[PDB]
Amino acid sequence: HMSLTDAVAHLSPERWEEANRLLVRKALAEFAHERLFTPEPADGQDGRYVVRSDDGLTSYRFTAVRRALDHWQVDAGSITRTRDGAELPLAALDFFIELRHTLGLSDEILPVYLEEISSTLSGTCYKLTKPQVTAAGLLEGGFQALESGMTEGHPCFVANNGRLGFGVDEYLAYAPETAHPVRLVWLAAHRSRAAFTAGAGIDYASFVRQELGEETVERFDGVLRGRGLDPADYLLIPVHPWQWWNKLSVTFAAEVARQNLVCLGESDDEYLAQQSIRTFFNATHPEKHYVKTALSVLNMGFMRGLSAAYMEATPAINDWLDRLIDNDPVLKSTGLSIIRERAAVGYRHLEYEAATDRYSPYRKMLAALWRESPVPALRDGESLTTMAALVHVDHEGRSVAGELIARSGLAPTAWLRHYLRAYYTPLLHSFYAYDLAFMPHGENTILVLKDGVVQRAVYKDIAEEIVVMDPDAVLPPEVRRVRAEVPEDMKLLSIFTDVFDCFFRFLAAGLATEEVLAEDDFWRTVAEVTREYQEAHPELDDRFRQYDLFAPEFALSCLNRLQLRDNRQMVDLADPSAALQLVGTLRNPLAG
Amino acid sequence: HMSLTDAVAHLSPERWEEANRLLVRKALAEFAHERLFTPEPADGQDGRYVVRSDDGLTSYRFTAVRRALDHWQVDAGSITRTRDGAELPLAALDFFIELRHTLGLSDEILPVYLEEISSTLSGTCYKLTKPQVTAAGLLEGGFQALESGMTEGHPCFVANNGRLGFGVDEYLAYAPETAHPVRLVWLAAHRSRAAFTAGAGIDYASFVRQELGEETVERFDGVLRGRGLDPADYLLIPVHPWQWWNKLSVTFAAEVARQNLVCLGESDDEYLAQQSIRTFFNATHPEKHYVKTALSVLNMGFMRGLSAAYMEATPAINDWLDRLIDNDPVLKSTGLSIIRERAAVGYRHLEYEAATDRYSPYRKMLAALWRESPVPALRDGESLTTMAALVHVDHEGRSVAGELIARSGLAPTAWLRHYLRAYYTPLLHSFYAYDLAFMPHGENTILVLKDGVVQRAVYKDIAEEIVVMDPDAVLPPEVRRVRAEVPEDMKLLSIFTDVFDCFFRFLAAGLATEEVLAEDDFWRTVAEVTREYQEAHPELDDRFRQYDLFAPEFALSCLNRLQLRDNRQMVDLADPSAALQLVGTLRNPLAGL
Ligand SMILES: Nc1ncnc2c1ncn2[C@@H]1O[C@H](COP(=O)(O)OP(=O)(O)OP(=O)(O)O)[C@@H](O)[C@H]1O
Ligand SMILES: Nc1ncnc2c1ncn2[C@@H]1O[C@H](COP(=O)(O)OP(=O)(O)OP(=O)(O)O)[C@@H](O)[C@H]1O
Ligand SMILES: [Mg+2]
Ligand SMILES: [Mg+2]
Ligand SMILES: [Mg+2]
Ligand SMILES: [Mg+2]
Repeated sequence: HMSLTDAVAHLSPERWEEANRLLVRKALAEFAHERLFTPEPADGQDGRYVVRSDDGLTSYRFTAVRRALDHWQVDAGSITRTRDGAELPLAALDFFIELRHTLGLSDEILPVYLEEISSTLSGTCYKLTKPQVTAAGLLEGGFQALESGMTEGHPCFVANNGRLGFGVDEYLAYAPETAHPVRLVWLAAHRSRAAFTAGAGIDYASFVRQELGEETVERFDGVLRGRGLDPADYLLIPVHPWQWWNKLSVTFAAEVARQNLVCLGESDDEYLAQQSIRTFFNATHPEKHYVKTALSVLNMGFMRGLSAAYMEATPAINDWLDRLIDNDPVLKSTGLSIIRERAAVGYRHLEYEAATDRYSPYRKMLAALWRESPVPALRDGESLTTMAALVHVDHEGRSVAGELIARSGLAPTAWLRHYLRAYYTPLLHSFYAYDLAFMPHGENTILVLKDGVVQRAVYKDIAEEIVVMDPDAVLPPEVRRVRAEVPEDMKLLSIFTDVFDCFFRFLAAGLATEEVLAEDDFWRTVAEVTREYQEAHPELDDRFRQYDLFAPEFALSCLNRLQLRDNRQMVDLADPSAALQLVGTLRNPLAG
Repeated sequence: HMSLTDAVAHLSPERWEEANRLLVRKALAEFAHERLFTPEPADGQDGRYVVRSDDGLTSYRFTAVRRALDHWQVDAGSITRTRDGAELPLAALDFFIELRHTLGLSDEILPVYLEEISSTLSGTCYKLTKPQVTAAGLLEGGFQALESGMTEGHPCFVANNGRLGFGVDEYLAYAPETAHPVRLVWLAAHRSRAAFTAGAGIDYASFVRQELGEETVERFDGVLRGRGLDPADYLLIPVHPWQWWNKLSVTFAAEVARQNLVCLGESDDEYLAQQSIRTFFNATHPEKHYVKTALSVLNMGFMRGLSAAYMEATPAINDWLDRLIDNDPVLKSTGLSIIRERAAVGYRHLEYEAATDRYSPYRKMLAALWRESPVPALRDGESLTTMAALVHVDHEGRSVAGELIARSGLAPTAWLRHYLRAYYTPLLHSFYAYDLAFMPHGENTILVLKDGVVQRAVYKDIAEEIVVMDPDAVLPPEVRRVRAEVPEDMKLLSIFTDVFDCFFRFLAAGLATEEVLAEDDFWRTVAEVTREYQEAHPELDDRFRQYDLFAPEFALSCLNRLQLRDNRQMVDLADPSAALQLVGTLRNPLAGL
């Protein structure tokens, strides 16, 4: 009963009530932003709104402050729910069922979507169990206290933390917000099925020696020899323990039995799950590589396995981009860097390949890559934070961005100006000069701080995410795969959607509500940095006109709509712009 | 490394080779029986045949003895696989991929089906790790040594032991063939959502006191009071641990958090999973009830959850059948009994009900029932065995049926006659006198043995399985749902398929290959017992002519074809006859005899 009751102790009536209030608040706000419903001003009161269930008989009433880019800052405490003239408790599950038709939830998707909602609420309950920490307290804790202290997740997606596949015990062991140390499972994979791809400067033997140590390498060698096997025929693959215990040991039982796969045991180092869940920071040795693992759990619109076939191209692309950054003085002056995916390993399951198509999750169950740590490059007085921290608000209403602005002693617009030159200017130059787009959200960006000021930004998650939006661009063989055909009037969405509407809308609204920086000042600083860039590069004036960042309007691209339409595979990934749902337009805050 | 490497130690190259040979043997045999392919005689040798892949380029060659009911006794040692003029190793996964179109495996189902094959093979490797035990050794061990010592599973279905949802550690903890003790998880379920239904003579308070004991009852009471709750508002529901840790604490987290469900902790008694996986025998107190739990894993064509809505009528239906058995002298003279489903509890998840349709697995995640133990009724010198043991063959080639025949000192036909009067005669009478059909396979039947002789049969798995094949039958209200509309020329399949073609085919073939009893003698004995029943009841002659058990032929109803067509829900269950795949006819072994 003790471990049994402890595992569910975070699930209490009061925490569940709070979690539901918060999640329904987010659902009202973001589903309004995407025009799934239009909140109508309420019968008495001004600034109070009502949204009704599908059949009209249930009313959700609330107050909200409206801000730029159609942002609805819904007040959590103001939300009421009424049916038949009686107040009802707030329950996100009932919410989605009552609105199943308005929100476009098919009968096939709704039950699974409700599981993701339930897990997101359970995660909020666990996070409410943790010690309260201020923004300053997080900064004092450091890089991983910030990483595991984030509570919101992706700011747009309501059903963003499902992690479907975790039992509650596995949730407690593996969720990044629990910050429990994890030991990776190491497998020996026969070279008839497994391939190791080394980035520029990497050598397999020395790479493995540096990552594991001579003693552990010798122990693994001895396991293989104890089985009568030649270690030279095998490669090392680290795996998430969930994947081993629940998928590889069962789904790949034939590979284990025939000794195509050999379980070597656990790593000596202790690892911490990052916000992506499936990527691990090495806590014992922060200078060692991240390990990104295949995890066949559902989270935020995709199964989180990792494609064995694509590992073959991954290090080279990083090398290519790394050279591009290094040879461009505009990018060099911004201090931009990437933490490269340096090495990758993939296992090709021949029978499942014969049994499936190219995009199956069965081809994504066993692969791993290693990513450079950002810690070694730190200079004196510098510290690291995930960019998501900028829009994390603590129990007192203080955000990390606000705490940093205060601690720095600079004017808010000046602090913002440094942040924008580190993070946003490189995106402008990549787009205009190279047709290059990232996916630069809060989880894919790390900020280097000194004296409370953003010194420079580090990008990650590269080979899977970058796009060169020119099908006929001249590119080296191993990089030519990132080219894509994106319609002309959608290319600048890489800035409009991914930067403005999916991150800056939240940061500007937060800093305004926090009474640190007014909306007009935020967006004026953004416009100033944009023109500061463009006026410095008249050789691109034509492209500046072709892709006008100062147009009066741009398309509203809805993110939740993607997940509500297809829970398991939000976008094709072979044609990712085909699933986008642009619903009208937003007024560009840069129009002035 | 220690627990990691131990958990997969049963997965070795030699055990995997043996498992793949055995499973491909079964696939050739049963897919031939169901006419998915027709083995072509290989020129030159009398009993050698060849089966080819979809593209014709891979050949599986084997010897087989052909037996009644189109039974193919494929010899495991003879199987070879050749492609492009080269011999290849035997691999069940490759077999199904090579034959995906011949077998009707869609692109959606094939990968999941391969997972079921892989887990079946892994279970065989584990079973190969266990101490070798003879048929006599199993009989010496007793009821649960036999229950967990069964190795085949269902004799028709090739992908019969998937248990999809178990990780390898959960396999080791929960699979019936590992026989590791299990402690059930007890939940308190609020009476606004959970309902307890008792059979006649059952009382909730005394029922729980007898099953748990006053100490545990009060401990659970104190858990509820410690949270400020009134125990009178709650009911107890036992749950499979896998179900709690993987489904109820996550999928029903809203119910746990709001205290509609309260985790009370583990039971004191230790339980053993039975062949059905989700039903548990109480090892600490064998006289106490079985607990059948909801288990949302896929096995042999169905998710194994338990419907909350059906619980309310389950005890009453059992009571009804019990009285029927009790008032009929023909059934009484056979010694037939059922172990009743005596109590049941169901949890109605209102949000998931609103979000799904009546067939959803989401409505089958939280329910339980309690089934009488057969141990108390045992008399002096009597022992118990699953009927599945009769077709279990040990490492020396002796079946448990052969061991019992030898130990009894009876001639094989005389032994068989006692077994048939206990097991088969009640099925004849249920059909002809009541339009009643069971699902009487090896796992749903327990045999009572004395002096190596079958004294009587115990039927289980009742309310969800019985069918009254008469839509206008006069029945008490709470029982009327067991009525069904079955096409006329399919009603007698309840004997032809479920008894003859799905169990006696294997028993007869096995006792013949074992050189205990010739096929003709087996089937002649079955014919004799059939006439022994029918001649004793001339008032039913019309029905005997209407449903002729001596007809020259009857339909071949294919079992694997169902699972190959629909991995997750082999049959509708609102209309179970519509999914059946009849492919030609079989020669009735009783036609001559
Ligand atoms: N604030 C955040 N913004 C964006 N994604 C987030 C955030 N917090 C958590 N995530 C998680 O990160 C994942 C999506 O990000 P993405 O595809 O970029 O990561 P990945 O490829 O899985 O991992 P990595 O970034 O280590 O390569 C989802 O699992 C999502 O829920
Ligand atoms: N020899 C066997 N014959 C039939 N089924 C078997 C056998 N061995 C194991 N089984 C398993 O029993 C299960 C299906 O049987 P059925 O639906 O009759 O039982 P249940 O309702 O799950 O459990 P219970 O019999 O306890 O009520 C499957 O999981 C099947 O694979
Ligand atoms: Mg990422
Ligand atoms: Mg990614
Ligand atoms: Mg059964
Ligand atoms: Mg059943």
